[PDB]
Amino acid sequence: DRTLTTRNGHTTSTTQSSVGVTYGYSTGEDHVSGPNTSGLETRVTQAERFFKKHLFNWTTDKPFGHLEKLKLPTDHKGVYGHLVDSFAYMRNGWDVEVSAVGNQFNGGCLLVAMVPEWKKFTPREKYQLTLFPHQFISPRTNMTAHITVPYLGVNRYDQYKKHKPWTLVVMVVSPLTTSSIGATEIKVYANIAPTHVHVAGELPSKE
Amino acid sequence: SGNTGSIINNYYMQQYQNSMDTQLNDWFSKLASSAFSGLFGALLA
Amino acid sequence: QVQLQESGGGLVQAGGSLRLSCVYSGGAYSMGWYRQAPGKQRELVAAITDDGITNYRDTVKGRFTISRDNAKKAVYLQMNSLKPEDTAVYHCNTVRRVATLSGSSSGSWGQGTQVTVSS
Amino acid sequence: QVQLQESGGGLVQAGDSLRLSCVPSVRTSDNYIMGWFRQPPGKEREFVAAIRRSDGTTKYAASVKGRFAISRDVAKNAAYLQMNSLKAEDTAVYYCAAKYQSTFYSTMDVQYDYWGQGTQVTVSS
Amino acid sequence: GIVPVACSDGYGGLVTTDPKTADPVYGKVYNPPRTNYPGRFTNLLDVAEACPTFLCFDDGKPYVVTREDEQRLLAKFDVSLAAKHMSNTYLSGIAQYYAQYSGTINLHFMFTGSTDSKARYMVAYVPPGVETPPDTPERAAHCIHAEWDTGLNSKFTFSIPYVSAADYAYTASDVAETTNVQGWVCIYQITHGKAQNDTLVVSVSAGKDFELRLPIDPRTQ
Amino acid sequence: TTSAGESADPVTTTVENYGGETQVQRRHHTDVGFIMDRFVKINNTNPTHVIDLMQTHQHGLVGALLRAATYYFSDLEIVVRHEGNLTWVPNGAPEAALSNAGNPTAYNKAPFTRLALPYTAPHRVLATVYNGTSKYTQLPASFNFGAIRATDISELLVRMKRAELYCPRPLLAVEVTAQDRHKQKIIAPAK
Repeated sequence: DRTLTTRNGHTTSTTQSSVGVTYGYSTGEDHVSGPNTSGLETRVTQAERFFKKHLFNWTTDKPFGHLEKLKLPTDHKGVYGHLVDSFAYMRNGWDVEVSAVGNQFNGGCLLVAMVPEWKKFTPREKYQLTLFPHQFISPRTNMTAHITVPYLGVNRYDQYKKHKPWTLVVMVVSPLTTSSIGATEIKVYANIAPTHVHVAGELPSKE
Repeated sequence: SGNTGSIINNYYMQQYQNSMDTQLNDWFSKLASSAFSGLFGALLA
Repeated sequence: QVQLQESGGGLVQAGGSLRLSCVYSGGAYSMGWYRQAPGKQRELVAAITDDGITNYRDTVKGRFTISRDNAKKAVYLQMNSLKPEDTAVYHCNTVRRVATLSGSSSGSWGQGTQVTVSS
Repeated sequence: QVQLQESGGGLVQAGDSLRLSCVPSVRTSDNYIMGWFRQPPGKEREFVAAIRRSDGTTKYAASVKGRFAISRDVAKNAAYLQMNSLKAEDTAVYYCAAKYQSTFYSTMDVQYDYWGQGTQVTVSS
Repeated sequence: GIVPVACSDGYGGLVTTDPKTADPVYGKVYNPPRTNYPGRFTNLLDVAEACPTFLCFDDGKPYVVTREDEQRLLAKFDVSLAAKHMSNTYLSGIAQYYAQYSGTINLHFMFTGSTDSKARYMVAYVPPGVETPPDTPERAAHCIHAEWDTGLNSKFTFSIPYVSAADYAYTASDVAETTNVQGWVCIYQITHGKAQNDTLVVSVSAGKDFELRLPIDPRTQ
Repeated sequence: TTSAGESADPVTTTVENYGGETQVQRRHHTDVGFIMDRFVKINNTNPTHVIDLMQTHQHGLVGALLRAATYYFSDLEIVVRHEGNLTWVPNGAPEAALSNAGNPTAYNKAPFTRLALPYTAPHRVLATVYNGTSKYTQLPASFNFGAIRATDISELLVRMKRAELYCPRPLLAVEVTAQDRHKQKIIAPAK
């Protein structure tokens, strides 16, 4: 029952400890063609696919409130990267999937959220990190979180070298507890894929 | 219509009292109404 | 953009004469001769069009004569009735609008000609 | 209505510094202007320095312009007159005041409402 | 008795742009008839569309001249109604009195060379995101552009798109901050045959969806 | 009720789960358009002030409830108490436009001035936080409602009309130091 397969482009990703998909703030994008781009925007389907990223090592000496962030878009080395440095205005949403593989004989809880317009949180504000689209990773139940978010911002198209609307956040809620038969450490990775990639304003070359 | 309590229409036109929105969806209302209730499993009242 | 060399300069007394030659490699753009007086700004002297019209600065008018050879890809500047003022390094490269005589700060220059008139 | 509590007076000698404070009794949401009046021995009361509550707009007297400094604490609802490099002429009785009714800069030193009993500052030489 | 009212506070004072009228003092006045008077305009942008006016290039000329050089960049100017090239335009003279704008801006290129003189030109829109504009048509061929040569029809109109993040743009560049918020427009000289001193006149008018938004009064008076 | 916690689905149990009865509720006072529609103070005024809503006090009613949203849209009303005339220029205007009477200028009546301003920002929505910059801790300079100017301004009040809030953020309360709860004085009659 808890078997999920996501296919983004020519890339797939299967998980047998699925707990569902979390949609944040919307179940689909709003109008991609607006009056600010004057009819000259195009969609790129070759850029919508998965790419890996390493977040942090979940050790037992990290207490509650340990925050790790990753601003999106990141340093991309593929088609998405040449899109970012080749066009002036871009917009796209995200389809994120975080995995923390230990074994079922561990304990602890992680909070995986997608925060819009990141700003550093005070120690008392971390108690309310569940106001954003989120899921939990508990070795007791699952090894994989999955959130899907639209594009939002004050502008309909963005210059990603100047602004980053979304940020992926992983917070230690309950410290990792291990035993003699449990995994002594857990490594956390992200599998992110842009969604509905539209571009506008082609730039001159550098060569 | 929040915090206005006069029954009579406004003296000025709508074009001058405030700006006009143009077109080209409450998320949390639907997110709360679609909440789970009831129970899970069987019940023995 | 262009690789161009100059020759013909040297030392001469007042009232002498010289013939400066320059050879280029690219296209048929309107060429001209520039000089950098000692301690003064580089200034245009005489410019020639693509197989035709020539134009001269006020001071050097009538004493100099510029000519072009398209086949050999060369330009010549014949200097007569020299004066002690005309001592400088005589560069050559492209020039825009030989009518107004507006030089081109475009790119690299070749330092190959030095003239030293004595008196 | 409002009573003013003054603190920090005393005796010093020339060249030292003093710090006067004044806190009103009620914390109503008005734009009051805390000021300082001084009355020299055998002379009449006169304006020294005022400050607005909203911003830090400060008035001063020609006598004490570079020496004195006035500030306000939004949190504790206080005002402080930092007197520096006192002269032997600075001996007087220093009074605070409120001026709740109007808060414009042009009239910031003419008509105050609540005074509060004055402090004694007697600098020696 | 009589109707009681509340003379509200904050209401009543004169605002110089308020939408209400004054009370008259001189009744029954008839004007001389001006039926069908010629040359009426009810919108500034109608005149700004139908009547284009010249740009101002170096030395204060409405035109760019072909160059006997290796340089193929005729002129380059920011997409800004406050640019140095648009300082003498009617579009700019109107746009100085508004806060924001949006829409198309048309450029017109009229060739005034002789019949025995040919040329080929190119104009590119370089949106923001590079630090310096390109100076070669080979490198500016990757933007939005158009090419055209000379012939019987001596005019050419190119339409600058409104492409940005916000729905509106300021009609005034803020401060000595560099790298204009909108792009640049670069005119190139692809090639020319026997065109040594022939010129190309440039002018600008408003587009089909151009718009100015918030009236202001910004000049020192 | 028992459910899968890590899935993050909302769960609302009732008192009916053990014989109770959910009562009828009225939530007119926690309406977004209702609660944001009250005049609140701006305690840093200048001879020239740029109307930025992030200058309201961070712990006031409207100030804090505005910091608890990522994006927002609103018209505005202002109550200014000034000397001389009061000029208003819209969003994007030069700073030198504030010295001319072609712009909205209010000749001062006795108590104060109460106006209604539209929304003039070039963006569809304004934001309280921005992750990045806007030139080539600090929000973009286009996040304002215009500017006012007088010879001196004594107080400024603002009011949000037709307010819309998006994407909520944390909203905190005063912290309890060592008590069992935060105790304070509550109004009660004399004697």
